[PDB]
Amino acid sequence: SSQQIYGVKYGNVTFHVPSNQPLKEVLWKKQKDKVAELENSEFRAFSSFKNRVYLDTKSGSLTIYNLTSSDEDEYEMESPNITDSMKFFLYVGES
Amino acid sequence: TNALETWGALGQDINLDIPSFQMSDDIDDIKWEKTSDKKKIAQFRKEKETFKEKDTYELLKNGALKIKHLKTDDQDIYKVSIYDTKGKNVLEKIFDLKIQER
Repeated sequence: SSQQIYGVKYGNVTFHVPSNQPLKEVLWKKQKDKVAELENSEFRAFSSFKNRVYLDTKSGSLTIYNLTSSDEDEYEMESPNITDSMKFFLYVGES
Repeated sequence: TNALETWGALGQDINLDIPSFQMSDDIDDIKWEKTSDKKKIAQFRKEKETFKEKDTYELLKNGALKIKHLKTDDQDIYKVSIYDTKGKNVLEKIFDLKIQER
């Protein structure tokens, strides 16, 4: 279910989504709020996560750059070509 | 758990209204999801054309979802997710559509 992802300040992480089919519609969330989404093919990062991330247009995997400790939260992603949600938990490591 | 239990009558239409909601400009993604099956039926994105799975549904100003000629399947747990122009959650509410076979 939920995977614990450990990171490090100023560093960057990558949420690996075990996929196969190129889900061309996905939405990443940092709890109640959105992070990045894919609509009919029109990428869109929100707020702080602007320029700060990269979304794999095939395995719907997400990659955040430059961790800020304020990112240590609960992440979850959704998609129609689904099979019940994926919830990652980021732990912004120390250094 | 705050499932605002709603009562509908078989064959007739129904309106799922969002309480103290007010349509602004900060609004962007109004989403209406049908729990069980888990896939949006309606969605209002800023200015990108209102999406609707079946004409059975209709979006009404102020994110109101309309379910025409209720059916036996139309009985589910409906959720609404409204996001602003910043990817923030403006509000979240759940509806318990219980249709009575009067």
